[PDB]
Amino acid sequence: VELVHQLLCYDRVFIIYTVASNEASRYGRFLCCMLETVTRWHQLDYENFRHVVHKWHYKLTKASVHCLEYTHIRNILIVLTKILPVLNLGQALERRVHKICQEPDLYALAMGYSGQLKS
Repeated sequence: VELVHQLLCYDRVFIIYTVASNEASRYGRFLCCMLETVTRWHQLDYENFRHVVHKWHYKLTKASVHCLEYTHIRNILIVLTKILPVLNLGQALERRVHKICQEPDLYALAMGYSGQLKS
């Protein structure tokens, strides 16, 4: 569908309340990660890079708001973000790992966060 369209809808998709509603949610998150990787691989270039950085910042803020609430969807989104996708991102990952260690399923989410931080 994105290839047929080839605009602003791929950036308009990048989603807190959209991801707020498990396994099919993980499939949709993997589809969103594949679409984001396809959009990233393929002053307009500087504005597109700034929009990609703003999308990453908004995704990090949405992940922080979902971790503040909601756990398994955040873990599936973390797995998809480790699949597809840095100093502020590293600080957000450290804060998420500290919140995961402050919390079972939280242990599996912390193991996935440690495996993502190892990359």
